[PDB]
Amino acid sequence: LHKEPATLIKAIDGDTVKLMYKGQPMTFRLLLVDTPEFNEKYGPEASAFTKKMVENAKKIEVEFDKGQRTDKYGRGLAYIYADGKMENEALVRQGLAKVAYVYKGNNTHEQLLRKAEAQAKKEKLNIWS
Ligand SMILES: Cc1cn([C@H]2C[C@H](OP(=O)(O)O)[C@@H](COP(=O)(O)O)O2)c(=O)[nH]c1=O
Ligand SMILES: [Ca+2]
Repeated sequence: LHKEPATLIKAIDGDTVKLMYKGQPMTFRLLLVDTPEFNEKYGPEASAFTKKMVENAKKIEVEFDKGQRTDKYGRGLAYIYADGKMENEALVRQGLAKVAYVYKGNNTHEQLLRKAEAQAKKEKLNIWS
């Protein structure tokens, strides 16, 4: 997989973000995770977390997996890095997301995320509390 540039357009919620990619605005959905919706429990915390992460970053990158790059809503499907740190993994590690939506052929970082989920769960963090 390879990291590609993008710039923040705007934070949306825990697992979506509006970024500029190849010079075009796109809503991105974070691969392999599910944050609560803003209205659900930990929804606000997930949203705040991703927002702080992207807004504080000097360098945002997107990394597409092997399979489909856009979902049925036209959202880009990627791993998103903030100053080299993977937001998808960070959310799971903090118990602010679950590993979810693992579809064959877009699952490169599946095991990395499940390991983070196991740690979050051990620590009874947030959603696991
Ligand atoms: C993460 C991801 C979501 N989706 C679609 C599946 C779900 O369909 P449905 O909308 O029909 O439930 C939806 C969940 O996204 P959200 O968790 O953002 O709602 O997004 C994909 O198709 N591929 C993916 O990789
Ligand atoms: Ca969600």
